[PDB]
Amino acid sequence: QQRFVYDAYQNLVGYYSDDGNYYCLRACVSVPVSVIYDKETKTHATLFGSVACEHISSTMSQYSRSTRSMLKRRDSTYGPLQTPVGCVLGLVNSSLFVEDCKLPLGQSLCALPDTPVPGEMRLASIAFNHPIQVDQLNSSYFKLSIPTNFSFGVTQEYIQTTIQKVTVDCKQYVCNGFQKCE
Amino acid sequence: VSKADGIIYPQGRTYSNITITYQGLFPYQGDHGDMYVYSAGHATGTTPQKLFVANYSQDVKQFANGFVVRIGAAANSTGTVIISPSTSATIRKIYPAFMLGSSVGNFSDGKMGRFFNHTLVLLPDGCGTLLRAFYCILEPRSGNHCPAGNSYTSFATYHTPATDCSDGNYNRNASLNSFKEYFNLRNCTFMYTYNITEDEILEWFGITQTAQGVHLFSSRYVDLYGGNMFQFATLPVYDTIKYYSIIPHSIRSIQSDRKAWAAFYVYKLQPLTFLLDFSVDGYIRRAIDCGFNDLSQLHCSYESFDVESGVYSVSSFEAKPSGSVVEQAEGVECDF
Amino acid sequence: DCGFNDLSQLHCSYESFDVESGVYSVSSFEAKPSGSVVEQAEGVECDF
Amino acid sequence: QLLREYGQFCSKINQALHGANLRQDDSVRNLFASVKSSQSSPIIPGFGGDFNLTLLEPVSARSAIEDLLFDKVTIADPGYMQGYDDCMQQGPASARDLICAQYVAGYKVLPPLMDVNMEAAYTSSLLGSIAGVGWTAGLSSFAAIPFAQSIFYRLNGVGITQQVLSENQKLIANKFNQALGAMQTGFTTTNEAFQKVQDAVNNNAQALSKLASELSNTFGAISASIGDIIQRLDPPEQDAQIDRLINGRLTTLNAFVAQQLVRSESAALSAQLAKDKVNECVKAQSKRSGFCGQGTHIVSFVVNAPNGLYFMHVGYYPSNHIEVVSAYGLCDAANPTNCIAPVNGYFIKTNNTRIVDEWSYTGSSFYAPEPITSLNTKYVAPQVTYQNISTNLPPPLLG
Amino acid sequence: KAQSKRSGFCGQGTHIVSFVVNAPNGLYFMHVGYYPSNHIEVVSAYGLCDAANPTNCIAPVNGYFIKTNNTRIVDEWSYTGSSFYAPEPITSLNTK
Repeated sequence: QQRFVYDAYQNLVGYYSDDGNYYCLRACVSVPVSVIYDKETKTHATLFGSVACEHISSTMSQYSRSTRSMLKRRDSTYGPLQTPVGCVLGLVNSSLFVEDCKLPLGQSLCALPDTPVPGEMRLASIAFNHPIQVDQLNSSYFKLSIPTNFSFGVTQEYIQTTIQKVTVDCKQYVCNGFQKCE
Repeated sequence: VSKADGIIYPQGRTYSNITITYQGLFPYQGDHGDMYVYSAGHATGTTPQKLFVANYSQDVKQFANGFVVRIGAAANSTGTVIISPSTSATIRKIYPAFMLGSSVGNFSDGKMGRFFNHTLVLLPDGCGTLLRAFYCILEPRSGNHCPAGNSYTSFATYHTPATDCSDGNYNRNASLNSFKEYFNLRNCTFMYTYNITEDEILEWFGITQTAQGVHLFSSRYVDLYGGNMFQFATLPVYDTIKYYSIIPHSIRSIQSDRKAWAAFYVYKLQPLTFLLDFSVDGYIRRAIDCGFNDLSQLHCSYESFDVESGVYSVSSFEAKPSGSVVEQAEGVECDF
Repeated sequence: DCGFNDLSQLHCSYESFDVESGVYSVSSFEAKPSGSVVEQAEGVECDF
Repeated sequence: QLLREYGQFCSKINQALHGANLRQDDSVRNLFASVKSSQSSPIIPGFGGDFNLTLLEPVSARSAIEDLLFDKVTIADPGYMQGYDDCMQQGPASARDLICAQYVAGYKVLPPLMDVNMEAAYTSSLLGSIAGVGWTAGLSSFAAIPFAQSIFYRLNGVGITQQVLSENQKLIANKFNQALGAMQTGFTTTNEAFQKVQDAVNNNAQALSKLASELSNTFGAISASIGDIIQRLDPPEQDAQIDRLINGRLTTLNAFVAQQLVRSESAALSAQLAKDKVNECVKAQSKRSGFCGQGTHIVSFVVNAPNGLYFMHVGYYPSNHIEVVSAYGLCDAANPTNCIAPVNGYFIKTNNTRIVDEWSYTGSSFYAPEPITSLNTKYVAPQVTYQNISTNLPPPLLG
Repeated sequence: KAQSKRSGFCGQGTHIVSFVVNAPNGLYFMHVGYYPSNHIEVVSAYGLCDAANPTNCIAPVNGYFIKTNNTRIVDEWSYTGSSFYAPEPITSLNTK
């Protein structure tokens, strides 16, 4: 009998039509946008949040945002690549493994800028560093891994112990030395 | 925006060796703009048969927040004359003529481009030696090929290089007399004349309307080489200007000798927040438009021309509705 | 009276006749203006 | 246009969140580098031998107990890949899901820097290292030994004698397995550690819920929606109503940023404690009491948790205590200077199947009478407290 | 003040010595650490016992007993320090 159905937060979530078919109501959903930029190579790539790329299009006519224009994506203009973080533009899968990377995309992913005109950045995956593996012998004798060489390294650590001590003349700051304000 | 094309300097104050975000009327980044060309009139060796003009006078464009004009963008370069494609002449700077009207009316023959009693007309004279601004209410004249006259085609302004343009003297009424033939001047209000020096250097002209009055900005007065625009004149126009038109100019040159004329580009001004970099001299060498792209938005956010490498969240795209749905109880039908 | 001296101002601040030993910041002296300089546009008077 | 005059206020909120997220990524990188071991022994089926720690082994990549812990926690997980597509359909909303609400609100949840498989690999490497850490101060040296041998060395350290360990080796393995079996049923509302894991997930959910609730909240306006006020109000009044909504939303974002900064600082300090715990307990047996686990710490195992690291500490608990007469030291009556003191043990009388006043050595951790020998005794200067024996001298005192 | 047995509390590797200098808002600490390299795998024994006397047995102190097949008889046992690989003759000082 009551056509309008509201949630605990008083947002319309359901409606009863004259036709008599109940229709669920969902707010139109925005597409999240993030930009991956490397200052040294001046290379820019766009990651479209968690979208699967069916919704995204190079024109982006369907979705309207305040920003006037998207990144040019000129030259190679490779098609959008689906990744675990989400649909990405300007990234080409390189099948490369890096122990560390300057820019992370998420879950293991890095965007590697091409050396300088510089090419479009290449998607890369972090590789777990593998520790030396020593087998355990079935016999009573036990395998031992022992270094034949040594090196000295210095680890630098800074621990703050103090903060700047500041005393403020509250009367002067508030009134700027004006009698009427005082 | 990187070369700070069409940037109006803040008229309120000057800034030195600082980068700041400023809100002002500014052209869109990457805007091609509207291009208008002036060409020599048709001629037969000794006598020019008729003026050669485009349909700019018929076209009417909204004044909006005002516009910035690129003048003499190409100069001292090989070019082809518009009237004759085969003829090739060195490109020379030309000065644009603008007619601004609060209201627009049809012509006697019903042609567009006619304007109401309140009009502001700016025309260059003496080969661009001087520029004049006057309300000068326009009254149509009845004559062959005239606005109230039969067989009207278009209204134009003309100058003769052989007589009007000379090193010894430049005729300062040649353009004004040509304008008088098309339109009688009645109930004229303020008349302002500004002298212009002669050079082939690129210059920028901007016009905006404010409550105090119409404001005119010229690069030559303060930063001719830079192209930065500083207000040089104030016009006492209090009526809102809603429409503007370009007045075509034809040069009655001898057929044997003709000069190519640089095209002028008009760019609309929109309120925009621009990151502005000020040199020690205080001129704006470079600027950034935050609206054009996500990277520019980041540069404005950190208020720096350099942004460190990283992944930054930016404005999200918003879904656009395909259609509108209305459901309501029936209005009911009257019964016959 | 807090106004007469800096020490009295401290006593009013803590609202106590006794103040503990220490170094306390107090109102700073402000330089008096030596003179007035006026610069105006030559003429350009409004017309009445 | 009203927001444009505010200008930097939105930018400052975005910059503060970006800095906090980068700090969290730095903390994850620093913690895991310390967690990784330079040398490890590869995990094999049956790793452990008589000790059944198969719930720590990875199912061919997470562990079984790690999977159980992640399953029993009520956590709503954002899709990360095609998450927006999943929320496009959604179906009937369940418990105001924050992830579907995030797209409309505009807030977004960033994916964690390390994959579930990546984090599991660090945990698996650490598990291999514990068995082969090396009894003789092998900080830079890895000795690959069976887990059973490592446990016996740790038990010898707690003071249980080696002879008792050999006799009760089957019993020790069975008792250890029962404690590990309890962990599988360990996760419950009663368990404090499980509650802490749930509380951390709840704290993250509350911050997202606050942002969604504030958009619903209306500040000095007819309706929360900017558009709804625009259609029902004239333009001069519209500006005032829009400004009131803008002020409330900006204040909410500023409060949210401050809360996130406080949370990030606490997490960074907590992460440093977790790194110290991994080195102090998981890597090596800890003499300190109660730093890792109650009772005498023997070994520790660490598995990944949704917002942190979950640590399980195996401890030695004494039971059935009995009171026996003991002596500080024993000296020969014939030679007063010659004296012996027990090492990691207490000298005790042996009234069972022996002459009265007979002296035997027992390990401190477990009560087992044993014959006194040079290995369990250290020669010491004579003291008045030390007893003098004229007969039945233990071999060390035999002149 | 003292060498730290705990690993990673002061610095990565095996901490040997630390030097502290003043910093603008705090104290700056530089930690010197021992880093192993060129690791090799060798056969080792938990303990050695005389066949004639089962009771008599020795265990290495801060070291691992290692088989030596280089410039020595087959089945020879040598003592090496845990931190660095050097074959040395077994002696009462290095055995308990």
